[PDB]
Parts: sequence; C-alpha cells; structure tokens
Amino acid sequence: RLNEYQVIGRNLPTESVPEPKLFRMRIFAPNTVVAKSRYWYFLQKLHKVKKASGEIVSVNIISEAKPTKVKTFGIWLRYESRSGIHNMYKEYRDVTRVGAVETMYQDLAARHRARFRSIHILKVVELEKTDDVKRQYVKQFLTKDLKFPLPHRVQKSKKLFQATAPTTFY
Amino acid sequence: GGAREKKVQYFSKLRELLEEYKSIFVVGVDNVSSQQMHEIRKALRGDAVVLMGKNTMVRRAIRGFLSELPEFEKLLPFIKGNVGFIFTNGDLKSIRDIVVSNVVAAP
Amino acid sequence: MKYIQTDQILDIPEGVTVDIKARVVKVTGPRGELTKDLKHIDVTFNKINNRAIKITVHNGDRKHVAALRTVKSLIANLITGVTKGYKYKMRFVYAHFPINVNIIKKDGQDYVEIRNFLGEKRVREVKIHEGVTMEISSTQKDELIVSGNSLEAVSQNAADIQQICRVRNKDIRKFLDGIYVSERGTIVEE
Amino acid sequence: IPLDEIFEIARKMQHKSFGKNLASVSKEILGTAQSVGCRVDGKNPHDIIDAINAGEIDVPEN
Amino acid sequence: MIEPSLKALASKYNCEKSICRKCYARLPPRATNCRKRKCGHTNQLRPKKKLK
RNA sequence: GGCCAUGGAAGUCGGAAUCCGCUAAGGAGUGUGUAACAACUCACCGGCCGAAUGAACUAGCCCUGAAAAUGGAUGGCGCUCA
Ligand SMILES: [Mg+2]
Ligand SMILES: [Mg+2]
Ligand SMILES: [Mg+2]
Ligand SMILES: [Mg+2]
Ligand SMILES: [Mg+2]
Ligand SMILES: [Mg+2]
Ligand SMILES: [Mg+2]
Ligand SMILES: [Mg+2]
Ligand SMILES: [Mg+2]
Ligand SMILES: [Mg+2]
Ligand SMILES: [Mg+2]
Ligand SMILES: [Mg+2]
Ligand SMILES: [Mg+2]
Ligand SMILES: [Zn+2]
Repeated sequence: RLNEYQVIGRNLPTESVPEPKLFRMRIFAPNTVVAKSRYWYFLQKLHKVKKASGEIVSVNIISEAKPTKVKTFGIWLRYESRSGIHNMYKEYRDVTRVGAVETMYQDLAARHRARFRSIHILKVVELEKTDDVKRQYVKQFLTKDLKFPLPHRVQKSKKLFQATAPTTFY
Repeated sequence: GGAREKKVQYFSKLRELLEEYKSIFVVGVDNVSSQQMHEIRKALRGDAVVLMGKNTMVRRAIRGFLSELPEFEKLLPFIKGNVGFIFTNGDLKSIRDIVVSNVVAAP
Repeated sequence: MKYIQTDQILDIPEGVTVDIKARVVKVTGPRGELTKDLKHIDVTFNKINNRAIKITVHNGDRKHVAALRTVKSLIANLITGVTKGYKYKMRFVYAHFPINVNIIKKDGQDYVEIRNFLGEKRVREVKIHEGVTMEISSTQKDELIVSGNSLEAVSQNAADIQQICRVRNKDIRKFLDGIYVSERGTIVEE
Repeated sequence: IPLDEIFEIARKMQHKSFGKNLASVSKEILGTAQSVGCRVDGKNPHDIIDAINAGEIDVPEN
Repeated sequence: MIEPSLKALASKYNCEKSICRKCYARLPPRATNCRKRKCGHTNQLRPKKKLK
C-alpha cells in the first residue's frame, strides 16, 4: 500500500554556494520515512550529494487529480534480473497513479521475480489518446460497447455444510 | 530500399509511355506462358510496347496522380484481374492482327 | 493474456438445422442426423439466425482460445457430413504378392478380410464401424471405397485398414507394400 | 576477340535473344560466352560486356 | 513391381519424413520441433535418409 | 542439350562458372522423376482475399538434460484460480 510523495532536497549551503539548486523527485513509498530514504538513494545515483551533506526541504503527498476517472497508465521501468539489468515498459488500468504502481509491483514480482529493491520507476504517464495505448492486454478494454459475463461463479459459504446442490450461475 | 526505388521506376515508365502514345482498350489474359508473351513482342518491336506489371500498384499510382493527367478517373474501375498492357496507337483492326495472332490452346 | 472474448461464426446451409442444448450439438440435414457431446470444453453458443451461429469463449487463455476454432471445425464437419457425406478411397499397393480383400460378415458383424498380404498365411480382419459403408470399386482395380456421414468414423476405419498392413523387419523404404488412403472427399462431388 | 564479327555471330545467330534492338542479341552471346573464359579483349567477359552495357565506346549499329 | 503413381503414394507414408537427431522420431517433413517430451521438443532435426 | 569432365548427365552425377537477354517473373537451377531428355515441382513474379506479419534476443515458471542398489519420506496426510 503506497503513496506518491513530492520530496525536495538540496546540498547543504556553503559560504561558497549559499543557495544550492533544489531537486525534486516523485517517490512512490508506503510512508514518509521511506520516501525520504528513496530520495537520497536516487540523488546519489545522479548528483554528488549525500544525506550527511544534504537537507530535506519538503515532503508532500500528491493526490490523484481525478481519483474517480478511469485511466490507462504507461509505466517505464528499469529492473534488475538474476543475470543483468533491463529496461521495460508496461501498461496498467487504474483510477489512481498510485494504484497503477501498486499493480506494477505485484506484476513484476509475479512474472519476473523482481523484488521491490530491483525496480526503478523511470516514468508514469497517463495515456490521453487511445492511440497512445501500445499493449493489447489493456487495449482490449478500450473497445466500444464492452460487455462480458462472469461465468462459473463460486459463492463463499459461511457454513461447512449446505443442504442444496451447488450452482455457478451469474 | 530497393522495392520503393523499383516502384518509383515502374510508375516512371508507366507515365513515360502514357503520354508518348495514347488510347488503349481491354487487355487481359490467363494461362499465358513466358515464351508465349515473348512471341507477341518479338514481332511487336516498336509498333507496340508490352507494358507489364500487376494490378494494385497500377491503380493507385495512377489514381493519386489524376491531377497532371486527370481525364481517366472513372476509367480505373475497368482494371480487374490478370490484365496487362500493350502500349501503342494504331486502329481497332491493326492491333488485333499483330496481337491476337499467336494462340496456344489446350483441352 | 486472457483475451476478453473470442468468437467464431458457424454458417448453416439452407436445408440444415443445427440444434444445441447444454453443449450437445445435434445437426440435421438431408442425409440424416449426427450428434456430438462437447461437455469437455467450456464454450457458449448464441443463435445469430437460422443460417449462422456464434460460438464464444469469454476470458480465455491461449490454450482455451485454441480450443474454439476446433469446435467450429467439428460442427462444420458434422454439417457437411449430413449434407454431402464423406468418401475415402484406398488403393492396394503391392510389388509381388496380390492383396486379396473381401467384405465378409461373421457373427453378425461386417469385417474387411485381407489375405496374402506380403505372402503371409495370416488372415487379417478389420471390424467395420457402425455407420460406415464398404464397397469394392468396380471402376478401379484394387480400390476400396469407405463412405459414411461421420468423418471421424470413416477416417478411423480407413486408418484401421491402413495400420493393420504395416511391414515389420524390412526396409520400409524398399518394401512399400500396404493399403493406403488415396482420396479423401465427399459422397456428393463438388 | 571480336575481330569486327561479334555482331556477325549475333547476326548469324540472328534468331536468338528476343531482346530490344539487335544489340541485345550481342549481349546474349556476351553473357553466354563468358562461361568459357578466353582472351576476351584480355580478360573475362561480364566486364568488357558491362562497359558498353553502361555505354563505353560505340556500338549503336543502326 | 510398383507403378510410379503408386510408389509416390506409398512414399508419402514411408519415406517423406524428418527424424529427430537425439531420440529417433518419425516427424512430418515440415516440422520445426519434435513432438516427443523425452528429448525436450528439440529443433535438431534432419531428413529421413533415402535408398541410393 | 551453356562450357569441361561423363558410356550418358539436356538445371537436378561431378568441376571452372554464377552471365546475358526478355521480362513484372525465372537460379547456368529447390526438389521428385529419367540411361539421358522429357516431365512436373520449387526459387521469384502474378491474380484472389484483405490487416496485420517475419526475424533475432532477454528472463520468469515448467519440461529435457537427470543412472544405484531393504520400502519411504517438502516431517506425515494430502494439496492443482493450491
Ligand atoms: Mg553522474
Ligand atoms: Mg510493496
Ligand atoms: Mg498482474
Ligand atoms: Mg497485467
Ligand atoms: Mg538496485
Ligand atoms: Mg452453506
Ligand atoms: Mg513485360
Ligand atoms: Mg534386415
Ligand atoms: Mg522460455
Ligand atoms: Mg519439453
Ligand atoms: Mg527438473
Ligand atoms: Mg509425497
Ligand atoms: Mg487460497
Ligand atoms: Zn525427439
């Protein structure tokens, strides 16, 4: 269960450089302790800065703009496998940017055994145009007048024994 | 890259012969050998040019270019099936004498 | 990928009445009726009209989608079996020993009796499946005609006849003797 | 070695290559005789052929 | 002796095959993989050799 | 029926070659067939339908790779949208 955070930080000011540039990252983290941790993890991948020599300036939750509008998201990924490092691009259907990232983490764990530590989220983009959708497993839900049943419904029973024959209509 | 260049040469020689002569009629065949086709052009040295190719390319490559040479337009609905071209201009009788000439038959 | 829905359209000719209830297809035509149970597949049927039937798989994976056009083809074979029939022609292939083939009836059962195959003293008997008709072709020397409404039974009886005549302990590239299916067509020529 | 007669071989075998304008017959002999390999102006054909094939000296014989 | 028309019909069943190089299976000539699980559906195939 | 080898080899035994000409199309030929041709088949280009298609690679689970001796151990039962 994740949240999207805006984390802003900078190098500690010096008498040589008293206003270092402020850098922001969008972090998908369960809480603010990991959000600031992930921020320093990526800044030391890009900038000559450390947690000891830096300073967190702001941490803010970024809420979904239209949390009850159904969207299609494209997520650009960089993950590590058992053998090498790979770039990937995948698509997810959800109403929140966070819920698409949560689906992504479940998805790469299941099909690629990629743990949370092995994944870099390069970019999350809401696909405005139907032509922007490249993947068929999410493009099949953008067809006109989509209907489908749910055959073979299994009902969960509170009791151990049922006195009537089971059914699966629905 | 080669096909598009060879496509370019085909539409090139297509419009080259189109203006240089004029008027053509129905010219479709079937079960015609390669030596069969060599026979007609062997005697049709200059009096006619056996323009050859296919269907789908010829239609649109002329249909889109119905601007520098419009006129045709509704003429395109004629081109169906195995159809060649014998680029020439003489008369209704004078071409069928030299063209219909060779026939190869079978039961 | 779990394709959301996949469809196939059966086509029913004018004189044929398909009839489906609980995945039990009963096809009726001028030549008769054929029935088939499809309870081993998860498919659903919709009657588009009297001449077309939609066959649908909902939320099916790759193999379960693969099982859809086979349902279509089986029902189509049923339809053409009750409107055109099926006919397999077999040619008797031998280099030296003539194959003596008779249509015998023992114990109330029809059998195809093959004798002298590669000179063997053994007498081969193949049971003729129900609904399958045997005939010794008059227009062709060493030809057997296997005909019937069900393609599956006809082809399987033909295969039985072909399989009982396999060559052992020889170079089968050299010893090409046997009974082979030469023509797979229909009773009504098209 | 053409010896002002390679057209003769073309115009003696005048009934061969149903080409464009006589000189195409010469190229048929040009192409086929290359499969021998002799003193073809010093080397093998598919070369001195390919000279006038593009247009070397001059044989537009009528 | 078998007539050439019947020898092509017979050769369709006896001769026109591919053979798996690891487990010796009679496969269709156009096959890209062996149908047997014991060899791992290998693509290492070769045509059945002919009399000569 | 290209050359040379060859009893013969013409595309389909074997060697230099691997070209040209018409072609939109065609290899001095991908096969079956001939003593040899012929024959048909393919390479490529056509007509037809009409919306997708082909190749290489990466890594997840599964399978092959995977042979030892008393009968037997994911602890046992058993478990397959577990
Ligand atoms: Mg750097
Ligand atoms: Mg998580
Ligand atoms: Mg998933
Ligand atoms: Mg998914
Ligand atoms: Mg890492
Ligand atoms: Mg209950
Ligand atoms: Mg032409
Ligand atoms: Mg032996
Ligand atoms: Mg794999
Ligand atoms: Mg396997
Ligand atoms: Mg294993
Ligand atoms: Mg156990
Ligand atoms: Mg459970
Ligand atoms: Zn195998």
